[PDB]
Amino acid sequence: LRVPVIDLNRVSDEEQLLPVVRAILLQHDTFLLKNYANKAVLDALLAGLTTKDLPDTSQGFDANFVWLEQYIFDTDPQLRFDRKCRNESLCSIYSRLFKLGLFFAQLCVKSVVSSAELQDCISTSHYATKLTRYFNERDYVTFLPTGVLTIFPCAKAIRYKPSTMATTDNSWVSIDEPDCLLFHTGTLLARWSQGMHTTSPLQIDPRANIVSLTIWPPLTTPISSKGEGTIANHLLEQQIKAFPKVAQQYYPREL
Amino acid sequence: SVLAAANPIYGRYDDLKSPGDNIDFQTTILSRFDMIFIVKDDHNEERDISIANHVINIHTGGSEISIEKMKRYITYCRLKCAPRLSPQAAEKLSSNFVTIRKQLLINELESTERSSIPITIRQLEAIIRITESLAKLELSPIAQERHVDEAIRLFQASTMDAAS
Amino acid sequence: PNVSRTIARELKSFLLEYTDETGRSVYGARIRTLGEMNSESLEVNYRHLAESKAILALFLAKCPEEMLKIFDLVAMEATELHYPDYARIHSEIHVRISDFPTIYSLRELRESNLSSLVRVTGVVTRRTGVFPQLKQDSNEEIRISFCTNCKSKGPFRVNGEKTVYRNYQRVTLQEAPGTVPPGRLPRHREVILLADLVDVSKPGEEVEVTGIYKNNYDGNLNAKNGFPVFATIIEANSIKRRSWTEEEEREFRKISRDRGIIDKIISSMAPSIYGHRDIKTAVACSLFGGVPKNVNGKHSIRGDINVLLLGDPGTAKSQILKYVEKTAHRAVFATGQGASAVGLTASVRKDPITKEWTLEGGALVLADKGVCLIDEFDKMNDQDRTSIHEAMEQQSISISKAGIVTTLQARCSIIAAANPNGGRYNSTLPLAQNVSLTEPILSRFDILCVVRDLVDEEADERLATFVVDSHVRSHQLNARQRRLQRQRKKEEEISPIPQELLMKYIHYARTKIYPKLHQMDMDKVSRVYADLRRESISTGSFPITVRHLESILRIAESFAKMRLSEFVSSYDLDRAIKVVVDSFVDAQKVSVRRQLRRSFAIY
Ligand SMILES: Nc1ncnc2c1ncn2[C@@H]1O[C@H](COP(=O)(O)OP(=O)(O)OP(O)(O)=S)[C@@H](O)[C@H]1O
Repeated sequence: LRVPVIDLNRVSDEEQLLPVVRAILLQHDTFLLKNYANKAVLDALLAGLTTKDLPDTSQGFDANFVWLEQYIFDTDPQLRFDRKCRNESLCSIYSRLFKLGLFFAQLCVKSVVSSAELQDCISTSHYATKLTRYFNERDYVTFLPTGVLTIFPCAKAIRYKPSTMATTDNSWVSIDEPDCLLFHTGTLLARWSQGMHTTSPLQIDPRANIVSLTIWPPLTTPISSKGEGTIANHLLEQQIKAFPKVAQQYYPREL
Repeated sequence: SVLAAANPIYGRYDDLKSPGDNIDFQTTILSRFDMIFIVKDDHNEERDISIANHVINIHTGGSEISIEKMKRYITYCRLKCAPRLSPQAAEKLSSNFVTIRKQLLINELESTERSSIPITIRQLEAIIRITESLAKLELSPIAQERHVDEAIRLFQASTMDAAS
Repeated sequence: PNVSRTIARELKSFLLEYTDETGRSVYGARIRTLGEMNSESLEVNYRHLAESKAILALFLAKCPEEMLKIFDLVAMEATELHYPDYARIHSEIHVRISDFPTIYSLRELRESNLSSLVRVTGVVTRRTGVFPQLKQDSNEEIRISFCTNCKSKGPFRVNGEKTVYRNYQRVTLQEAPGTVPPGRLPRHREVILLADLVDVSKPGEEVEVTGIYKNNYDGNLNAKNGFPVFATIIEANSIKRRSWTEEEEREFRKISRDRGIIDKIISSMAPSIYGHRDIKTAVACSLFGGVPKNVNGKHSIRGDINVLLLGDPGTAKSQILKYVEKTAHRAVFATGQGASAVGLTASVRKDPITKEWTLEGGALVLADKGVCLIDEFDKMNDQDRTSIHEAMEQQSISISKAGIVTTLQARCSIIAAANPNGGRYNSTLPLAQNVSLTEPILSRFDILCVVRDLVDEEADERLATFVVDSHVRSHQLNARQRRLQRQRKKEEEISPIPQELLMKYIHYARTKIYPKLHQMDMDKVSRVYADLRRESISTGSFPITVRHLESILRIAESFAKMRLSEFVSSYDLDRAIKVVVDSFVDAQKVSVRRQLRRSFAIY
């Protein structure tokens, strides 16, 4: 039940919780935020409901069942990336939680080898975010935060697989968070922070509509010598086309 | 005093038969017993419609002279006290019982469906002693009329309801 | 294994410095969880250790208890070098292991297995309280050579105190009922509970123990001097209170997604019965069970049906419940002849031989999370009747008795085969008057299977043809192929689903699906309930209470499980209302014919 939580009106200055968030992710690595300014427009996430008319082709909402409308939001200004969904309150929450996520990165990613390249997602604004909506047996595979950092609202949003991570007991770790925003670091920042991170399986929840503001580093992002030739973008794009059914267009079928 | 309560049998069978009948009915056990009651909490009509929402309730969901201070006033009345009842309200209770018996001796010509007009003679002294306690609430060595008359009205409502 | 100092070193290479999948030491987490929780008990994830060093895992066969005793002391010094405070906090720490592939059932244990590690299933039949066990007679009390002043014949008396006491709870574990083949008494094995595991288990509940299998003696000699009572005792080391193939559930869904399942199941619910679809329907309904729902607000209401079968001689009711005993998962068949109320519910006794308090799970307790099948009600004493009424209302068995206090939970449903007073159904006379069972226990049940035998020139001819064909069909590797497949051809002569499919089906259902409702019809079904209430006040006396309503949804959810919907459907709720209303109809007097129209507004 114990998850580190902080007051943000005391740290709205961005000068109070710079190194302790790193010192606490060193062991816990799954953070919980509370009471930001977005406590009302956050509630209004029932705008983008019934589009269901645009084919996927690796952009926009995958209509995969009436059950799932997964807005794989291909970032807006990138080369061969241009997508905008209605997402009215969803995009307002995007801007808010995006400023908050830059806040969180610039207070945590600052602790590591280089604190410019990942947040280099402010140069080109390379956020291909994850607007999943399970709107009206087994469901999506245990979901690691595909990117490297993501803050996102949540109701249950947590499980745990048989594996060696935080809470290594390998039993499903499911908790309830009434009015709490879950932050989770993703895959490659562990490698960037030299192995201090974890993962958390996801499933369908009372908040079956996961808005996920993946910081989603830029396209040509040169990963360390192990990933100088394997950038994070194409790796996690193959990942994006791995877990769901990939049949709309040919290249993901081939992948 | 005593406290006797449990989940009544047949659900709300207490509504059909006497206010008693939480346990066996035999009139012999009831003999030494003095007063029977029913409690009203804020769920009565949940038996017609709200029961639906009720199971949905399962699915989708001091400001007073302190406790020790009441115990303190009580120990200080166990110490010394003489707040006895008042003769005028006493005769008022005697009236609002005997004149009831006289109106009903007159209405015997109507042949009331009340089974057998009982001697309300231990319940009457019960009311007398409760007005005595409501006077103890006010220290008056001859009972003030406020508490005594309130208790009189409420216990005649109770006794009348029982008779009904 | 004397030089095992180096071996303890090599196994303590895995002690802290093992991690996997981005660090996060398996025990680096455990050590701090102990430093913060103080539970004096280490977990050992056997999956990962099995990957670590095969020799260490295999060392659980030759001297497994010696192995573990060497291991846990160094685990203690490990968490102490990590937390120099921890050694003083507790007195001593013993480890626990995660899981084994060895699933030796209680019916299978051999001398080769003893003193080794074993993981067994079963049910806690009954348990005891804490023992201050004894454990120059250190713990002999049968071996006294010349330590007596009058040692020739004048007896010297030793005390039974000042001696070391181990937390010691002897729990009887028996084979799971139903799985026990008919005739054989289920085995008993005394498992031992200790410091951390004491009182962690109750009776009536499934358990899985992982302890070693010692051949240890008990000082309760009771037979001869130099001869303690030797019991093959399981020493517990981890307790778990708690699969099938993918395409199995896939084709399973492929079937269950049809439209005929809700009636194919019925027509396959009973292997050799003619007619009685209505009673087979109620059987299936109370077999599948419904989603229970605890209510801290007013009172926990169980979602478990309770069918009373008011039978009549000739009608195959006992055969139905015998089928149920076979098919269901937790059947406890018990007849009203050997009732002995102490037996049905749980009870607590003192054993005369050992002078020890035990409390033994009753039939209701032994059946928890299942079906308790009783018959010949009217042939049992009224006190059994009272105890069972109590149990049904609270769906559990509290107990506060001499030296003990707890509350066993007895969710398990009840099927009951009855027999009307004297002979058969007299007439259309009311069901209550027709049976010597009390109105409270009658209302405790929800469904009342009213069966009746009636002479007919034709229906009995067809039924007879059926029964005769039944007695006809009753009676190497390729012979076994030709035999299994011919048994399956007979399984298809009763055309719907074969049996094994259906028992896997009921297991799947009672495991995974937990359907619910929508707001839409619940107030219109309360409307239909009010209409029933007016048709019942037109009937004079009637038990139409909240139970009679809640039964409807409790049946509809079972129907949803049948359909695997996770949410009620229209047709299923109509089936439920039909079953309940006409089950009521049968109970009533001549009015029944009028009733056929009176409360007909539903249909
Ligand atoms: N449809 C049927 N098909 C085949 N046999 C049937 C059928 N209906 C009844 N039977 C017969 O019923 C027998 C079992 O009936 P039971 O349920 O045991 O009656 P019963 O309840 O034992 O009678 P009691 O309890 O003494 S009043 C079977 O052995 C069959 O011979």
